[PDB]
Amino acid sequence: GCARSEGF
Amino acid sequence: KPNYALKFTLAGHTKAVSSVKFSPNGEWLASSSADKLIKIWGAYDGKFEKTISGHKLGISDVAWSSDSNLLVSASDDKTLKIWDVSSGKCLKTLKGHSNYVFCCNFNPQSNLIVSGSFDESVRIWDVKTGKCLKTLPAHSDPVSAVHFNRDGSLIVSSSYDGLCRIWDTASGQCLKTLIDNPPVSFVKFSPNGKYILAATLDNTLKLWDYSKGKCLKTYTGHKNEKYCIFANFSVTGGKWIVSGSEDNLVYIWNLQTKEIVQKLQGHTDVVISTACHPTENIIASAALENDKTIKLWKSDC
Repeated sequence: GCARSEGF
Repeated sequence: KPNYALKFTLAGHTKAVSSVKFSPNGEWLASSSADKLIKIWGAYDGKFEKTISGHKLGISDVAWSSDSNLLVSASDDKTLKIWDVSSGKCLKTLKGHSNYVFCCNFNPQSNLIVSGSFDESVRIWDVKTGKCLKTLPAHSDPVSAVHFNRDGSLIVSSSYDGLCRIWDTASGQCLKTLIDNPPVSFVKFSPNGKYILAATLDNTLKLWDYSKGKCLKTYTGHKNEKYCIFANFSVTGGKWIVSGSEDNLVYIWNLQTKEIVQKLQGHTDVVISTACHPTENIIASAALENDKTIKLWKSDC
């Protein structure tokens, strides 16, 4: 995972 | 109206793609992924060229130097990395962010790198030495995008705190704050540097005049409520606004009239990233974990 693919 | 048609689908990332960028010489597409990898593909034939590795965690953003010879990547391992594209070797590891690095960009000279992080700061780095030159307490929430203007004298940043901010690069001082507070998920300068395109998480893109601080245009019809989705000015043919969308579509608007002129279908998950080729009417799009692929589209105008 990566912060962009996680979202919110 | 444009007529973008699918030409290539680029597979190989094993997790969600996070960002795609064309090299300034128009020859390459670079993609970063949650799979901790950067992949380099041919822009015109979609041919896989190489994989670049070394980050311990996923990568949220990637950017090219002006001469197309270097990449900078932003990663969850809290570092940025400067890579020689030709050799694929990591030239520098830029340490100092205390949380995930979300966004990165070279300045036009490409002696500087700007980064934004979940630690709510913006950092300015010397490319040659890897040292942090400045840390700007830019925001009160994670920084979603950072971008240099056409001469590199200005940096524009956006954040979940709802603010767009324009910083004087040389001094690090804030020159302007756009507040007119929905979370801002993406921001970038227009090619001439006079305008700023900002995405907010209320399914809205807005075109602002920087020097006047006025919203000139509003573009709607797409779904953008959760993810930081790239948007672009398309200038090679007609003047379009291009963006990914959470309904798995690529949206293309007429910039002046704000009307949707095309919707590209084919992705099976959120189109997190779109990029416009520097000279050809070519769009690259990239999607999240359920899709994992990049798509190249070509238009006659």
